[PDB]
Amino acid sequence: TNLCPFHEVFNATTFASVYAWNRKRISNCVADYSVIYNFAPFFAFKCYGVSPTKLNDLCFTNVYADSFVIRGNEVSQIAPGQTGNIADYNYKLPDDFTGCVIAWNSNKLDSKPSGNYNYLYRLFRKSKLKPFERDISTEIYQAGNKPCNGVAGSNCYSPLQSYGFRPTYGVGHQPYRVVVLSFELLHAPATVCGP
Amino acid sequence: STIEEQAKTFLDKFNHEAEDLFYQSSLASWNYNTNITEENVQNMNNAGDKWSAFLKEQSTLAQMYPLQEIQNLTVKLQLQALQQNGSSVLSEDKSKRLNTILNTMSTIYSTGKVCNPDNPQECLLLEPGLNEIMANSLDYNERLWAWESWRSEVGKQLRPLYEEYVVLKNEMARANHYEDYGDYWRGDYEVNGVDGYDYSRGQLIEDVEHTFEEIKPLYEHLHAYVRAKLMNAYPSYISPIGCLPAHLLGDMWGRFWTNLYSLTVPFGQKPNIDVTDAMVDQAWDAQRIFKEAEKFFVSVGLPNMTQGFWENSMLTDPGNVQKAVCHPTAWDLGKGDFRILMCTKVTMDDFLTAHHEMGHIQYDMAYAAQPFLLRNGANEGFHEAVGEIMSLSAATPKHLKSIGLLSPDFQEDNETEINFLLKQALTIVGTLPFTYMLEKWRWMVFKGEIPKDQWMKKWWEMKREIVGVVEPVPHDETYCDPASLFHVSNDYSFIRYYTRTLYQFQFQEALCQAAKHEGPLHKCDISNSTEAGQKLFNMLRLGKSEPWTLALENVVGAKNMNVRPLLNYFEPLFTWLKDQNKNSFVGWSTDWSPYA
Ligand SMILES: *[C@@H]1O[C@H](CO[C@@H]2O[C@@H](C)[C@@H](O)[C@@H](O)[C@@H]2O)[C@@H](O[C@@H]2O[C@H](CO)[C@@H](O)[C@H](O)[C@H]2NC(C)=O)[C@H](O)[C@H]1NC(C)=O
Ligand SMILES: *[C@@H]1O[C@H](CO)[C@@H](O)[C@H](O)[C@H]1NC(C)=O
Ligand SMILES: *[C@@H]1O[C@H](CO)[C@@H](O)[C@H](O)[C@H]1NC(C)=O
Ligand SMILES: *[C@@H]1O[C@H](CO)[C@@H](O)[C@H](O)[C@H]1NC(C)=O
Ligand SMILES: *[C@H]1O[C@H](CO)[C@@H](O)[C@H](O)[C@H]1NC(C)=O
Ligand SMILES: *[C@H]1O[C@H](CO)[C@@H](O)[C@H](O)[C@H]1NC(C)=O
Ligand SMILES: *[C@H]1O[C@H](CO)[C@@H](O)[C@H](O)[C@H]1NC(C)=O
Ligand SMILES: [Zn+2]
Repeated sequence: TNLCPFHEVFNATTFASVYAWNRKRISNCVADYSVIYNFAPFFAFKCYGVSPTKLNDLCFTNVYADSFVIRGNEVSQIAPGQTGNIADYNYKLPDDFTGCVIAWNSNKLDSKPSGNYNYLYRLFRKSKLKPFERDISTEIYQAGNKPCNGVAGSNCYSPLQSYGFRPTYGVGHQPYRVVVLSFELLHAPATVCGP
Repeated sequence: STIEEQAKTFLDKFNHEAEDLFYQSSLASWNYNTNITEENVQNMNNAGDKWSAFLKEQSTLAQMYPLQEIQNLTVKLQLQALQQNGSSVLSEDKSKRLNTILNTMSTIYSTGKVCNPDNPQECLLLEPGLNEIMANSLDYNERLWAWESWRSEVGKQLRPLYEEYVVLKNEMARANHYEDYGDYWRGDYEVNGVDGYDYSRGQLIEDVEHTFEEIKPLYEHLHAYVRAKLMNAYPSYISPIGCLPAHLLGDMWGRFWTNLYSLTVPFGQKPNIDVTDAMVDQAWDAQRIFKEAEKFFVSVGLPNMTQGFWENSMLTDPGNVQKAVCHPTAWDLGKGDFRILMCTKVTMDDFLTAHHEMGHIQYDMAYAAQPFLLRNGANEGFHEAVGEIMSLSAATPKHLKSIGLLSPDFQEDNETEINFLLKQALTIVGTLPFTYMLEKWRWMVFKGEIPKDQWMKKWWEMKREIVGVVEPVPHDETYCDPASLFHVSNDYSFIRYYTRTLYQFQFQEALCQAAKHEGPLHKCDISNSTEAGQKLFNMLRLGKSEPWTLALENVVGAKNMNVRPLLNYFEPLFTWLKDQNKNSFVGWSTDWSPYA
């Protein structure tokens, strides 16, 4: 094994916002999901498409890593067949998804008494989100029928809004660091897997 | 974009820019209630000013998606909450004057000072002093002195400024498109749009007057019994044919009759379940008290309390190191934060107050999934009804015997159970006629049915017809007696208590029937009953999303309010009262003045 940075993804000083959604290609060594079962209790371990232990024993052509932090009550929206603010207007999961979802509380790291307004998520979109697709853009979104010329105001709104995490929030509003893993197959020969 | 897809959005931005600003104001208020310092006041002022500015800006921006074109009873209640020109329909030179009127009234009421017709040193204020002199005194002249002195110094200096409040508030009521300011206050009982559940604004006027009829027979017997028991306390002061002076009721304004228990105790020489001694004996503390309560609410099927309540909620007085306002209060800061602030002591009263505030947090937790504007009680009389049904459930001897506070024999003889009914009635039965009288007087001293020159000639005529009190000395027109009360001097609705009282017993009877309880209703404990908890929750969850008619029907099955549940709670006491009133006189003559 070459030890892919499965400890640089699930181990970083700062993640990105809900709407950015970084992506490393990993797929460079033997899977080591033993450490995944470690590193504190998890609020949800909901692999769809395989089984935990069953893993560490399957050849995957490419395993994309994806990282972001959301609030507690919105963790359940990262799943196929789910409609919600994050699902409809941020990252989307296909109805035929096959992977794992890993989430754990991060109140001590990503919260401030004054408020953490460095994590942004989109609220309004003039259309829906296709599967595995990003969209970064500040273009103002028009509610009414009078175009705006990119100026805030009457029936005119700026999309991405700030979270404002505080340590005294409830379990549903505390930051929850979520990493979702991807599993797809390609015509290329499988090499990134254990013996 | 129907004005239903330009209002769906507006409210999505409001729900996110309101939560943060409400949380920051709530946190500032909590910090000030923890430390009473100089910086905390500034933080409170800044947070409140920002919150008020945001509310005003959103209210001004709102009115723009007209009312008549929305069709989603929910997106329309939120608009009702936001679209609302309270005191912003007035000219800039009138709102400031009105605010000055309210500030002056509050300052005059708070800084009360009677002083004595003698030594010009002692200047007893309201709390303490006058409230103490009306609570634990048996003299007659002294109580009359206090009663007349409070309404002489304070009363005179409050009418010239009430007469000007009854003009500007009415004129504002005509502007925001309402009939009158009383009609303004009877607005949260108004539901329109849904078929079969409507409730007109004037319908409450008839409903209250129809429900107080099926009470007169019980309150009349209670008044006769109280008068008969008060004969011996004040021999040559009360006549059997008619009313009781208003300065001999243990309360300053007659709102409650609680302090008359020591004078009107029924079968005495038989104490009431007081487990305070067992508290010291068995080493009970505040944490264990609150643990015991989480256990009651987990029995009826309702949920546990987050660790945040355990970690961030003060439960004991810190001491002299800090300065905190010792007042039981349930805090809903929002965003999953729930706290209770109270200075707990090892007593049964604090044990019941803990259940009361804990019921407040369970209601608040129930509707946490609703939008921001609908996160409240169905009306102004549901949030305090399930804070008090649980106190009744916990106070039952059966519940106390199941947790280890009484020796497990405690023969539940009928001799002492009736002392609990009369004491419990002196705070419920004795306040409804007072509330009805005060609210009716305020309602018609606005519709113009009582011209100014008659303001205080009708009042003392209503208190001799509706209730059984009479003024000790004549009052001319220049007095203003109702303004002496805390609620009249400020701007608070007062009819909510009558509705609270008549709703709590409906809820109690419905839950007890759902719990397969057999016997009298006052012996009902709702613990270990999942069905009752489920039935309450299906009402606690909706909040303001649906009319209060449907919310009430979901639990009691009745379309509107009723007084039968409350007269069924008092049947043994009522029968005993009839039994001991055969030789006495029931009723009063509206013509016995304790001054000729
Ligand atoms: C509420 O119920 C608990 C638990 O009792 C169990 O559940 C009941 C529905 C019933 O099926 C009982 O037979 C079960 O044992 C009660 O707690 C017990 O109370 C009894 C009283 O005799 C006592 O002997 C046990 O030690 C208690 N068990 C504990 C404390 O774990 C509780 O008293 C009930 N509340 C009431 C009656 O108000
Ligand atoms: C009211 O609006 C909400 C939010 O758009 C919608 O979910 C709901 O179905 C509407 N009510 C009905 C049943 O028409
Ligand atoms: C509720 O609280 C009690 C006491 O704190 C605890 O023993 C119990 O496990 C809790 N139950 C749930 C379901 O949270
Ligand atoms: C209580 O019960 C006894 C026994 O029947 C009865 O004689 C009495 O009248 C009842 N009332 C009281 C409280 O004395
Ligand atoms: C990375 O940081 C986390 C968080 O402190 C720690 O638990 C983990 O052991 C570290 N491992 C590395 C260096 O990848
Ligand atoms: C006041 O008391 C609170 C609660 O203990 C504490 O957190 C805060 O720092 C104190 N503030 C002052 C004014 O010292
Ligand atoms: C009050 O606000 C403005 C004041 O001119 C008015 O146009 C609006 O209709 C009023 N709002 C109400 C009564 O809903
Ligand atoms: Zn309360």
